[PDB]
Amino acid sequence: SQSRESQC
Amino acid sequence: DSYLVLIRITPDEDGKFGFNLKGGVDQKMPLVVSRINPESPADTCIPKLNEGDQIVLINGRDISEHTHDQVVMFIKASRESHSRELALVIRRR
Ligand SMILES: [Br-]
Repeated sequence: SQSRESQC
Repeated sequence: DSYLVLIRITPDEDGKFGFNLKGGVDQKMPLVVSRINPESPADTCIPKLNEGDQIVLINGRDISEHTHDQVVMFIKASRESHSRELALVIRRR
């Protein structure tokens, strides 16, 4: 996927 | 115009800074803050991080040509540090 969202 | 803000964040007890990121050179979308978790370290430092902030530098590193997964690792790496502090230079509209 080119719409990744990651929690930091 | 747009402007740059330097933001310094120390992670919480779980090692989390309290923000989400989207983008990266593999995502064909600039690296950008997509969430600020209310009352997290990223929300309570001064100056604070804002949703929509464009990430320019991570601990001095220009990340314009790095992948999503790379920059997540760079952020996690700042916890294993001198001051445990993450320094984000961001661009704000
Ligand atoms: Br502020």
